[PDB]
This record gives sequence, C-alpha cells and structure tokens, in this order.
Amino acid sequence: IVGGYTCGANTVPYQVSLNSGYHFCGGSLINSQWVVSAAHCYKSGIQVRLGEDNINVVEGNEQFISASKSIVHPSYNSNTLNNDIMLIKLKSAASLNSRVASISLPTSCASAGTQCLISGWGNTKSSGTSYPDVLKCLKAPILSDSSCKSAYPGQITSNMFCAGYLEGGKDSCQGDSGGPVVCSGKLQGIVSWGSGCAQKNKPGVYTKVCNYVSWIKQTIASN
Amino acid sequence: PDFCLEPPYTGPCAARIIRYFYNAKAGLCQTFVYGGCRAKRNNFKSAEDCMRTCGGA
Ligand SMILES: [Ca+2]
Repeated sequence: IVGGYTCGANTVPYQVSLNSGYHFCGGSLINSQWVVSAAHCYKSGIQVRLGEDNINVVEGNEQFISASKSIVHPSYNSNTLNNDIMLIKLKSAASLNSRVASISLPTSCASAGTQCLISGWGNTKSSGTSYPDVLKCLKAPILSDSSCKSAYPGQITSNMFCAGYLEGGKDSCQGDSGGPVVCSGKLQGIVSWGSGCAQKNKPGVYTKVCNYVSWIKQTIASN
Repeated sequence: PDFCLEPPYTGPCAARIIRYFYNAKAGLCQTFVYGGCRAKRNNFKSAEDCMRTCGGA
C-alpha cells in the first residue's frame, strides 16, 4: 500500500496473509473455513496466516492454517485478467475472535464515489521497494467505469473496477494482491492489477466481488 | 532476440512472488519480484530451472 497509514494491530480482522515460505498475497476471511483471494495468487502449498499484524514476528494472536483447497474461478483468463478470483478452503476451521473475524459479502454493487478501505503488506513505495512489517491501510473511492476505461483502454471488463486517486500517490502495490476492498462493511473488491503503483492517471484495478456472490456461496457449499 | 537477455518483468498484477531471471550482466540467475500475471520467459520458479534454460547466455 502506497500513501496509506498503519492500520493498528488486528484492526482489520478479516485480512489474511498467504504464505509460501514468505508473504506473497493477501486474502479476506469470509467464514471460519474459507478465504477469498485473487486467481493470480494461486500456488500449491499455501499457508494462510490469520490474526497477523507484524508479519515478520510471532506476536501472540496468529493462527497458521494450511489450505486444503485453492479453487480458481473456472473462467479466469490469465491474459485479460477477467474473473480474477479464487476461494481457499482452510484445512481446519479458524477460531473466530476479536482479532480473527469474517467480512460480509455484498448484497448489491457499490457506486462510484463510495469510500472504501484497502489493506495489505505490499510495497509502500511508488518508486523503489520497501515492504512493511505491519499491516497498512488506505481509504480510497471507487471510480466510474467510464474513468476506468479511459485510464485503461480496451482492458476493463464488466468484472473489474478502478479505485483510487487520479493525481497519484495512493494505491495498492506488489504484495497487496488478493486482499480486501471493503465498503460500508462489505467486501466489494479484490486487489488485482494496475500500471505501476500510485502513478498519475493510473488507478488500481480490482475484481468486482458483487458479480460473484452466487458463485462464491455455491462453490463454498459444494466443497 | 534471446529471451534470456531481456530484463525481468514484474507485470501488472499486484502479488509479491519471488522468481528467478538470468542476469546476463552478472552471469547468474538472480531473484526478482513477479506480480503474478503476464510473465515473460526470463522468469523461473527455481534457480535450477533458470540455470538449465539460460545459463551462459
Ligand atoms: Ca506476526
């Protein structure tokens, strides 16, 4: 997260880290056994780390639980990035508490201008590389589909939205993928892609979760 | 054009996945951050794979 702020320990209790010997993506806890992330975060052998703040230290509220299933959307297109969503089943159910909690799925799509919270352990520099110890947060608005298409001609599908600031300086970045965009207590987005990080005229692009709610519920239930 | 001589490509996705690329200036396979999509060919999951494909380019 570039241009954000330190969340505070366990203030985003649905945020998880996906670990393959190191942190490589985020995700969002949606019930005690299931996490939502990005399809491009697929790896075999994922360990989900819940209750994290400092990801480089064991602080006392962590739960480390291996993935038992990592299910990419059956129509994910690795060229166009359409349908960039994945569901991870936990091998055992997480213990839910004040520091480990699920986030609700949306009941309807969010509109342009709606303010959201984006979080992750990704790079904090727009030029260069600095990875944080603790979780970072950013407040950013959903942008219009028209503005998103203007920023990225030919690239934005009905399952994507832009969020952020056209002047630059505030965005998601490498290591934030798969993590949450939460608006009014609902998971509306998944960190997906962009053009650089926090560059002028190049807002971040996010998977539009409201389009997948029926698929998420049915897939969870049939696995 | 030898794909082993191309600079490493992070791409547009926002993962932080460690991959290998052949660094012809240094003469060795090195790590870099791959964003998770649209990989170019100078991008390997292990140093062994990179050395096998590109070593001595
Ligand atoms: Ca920790």
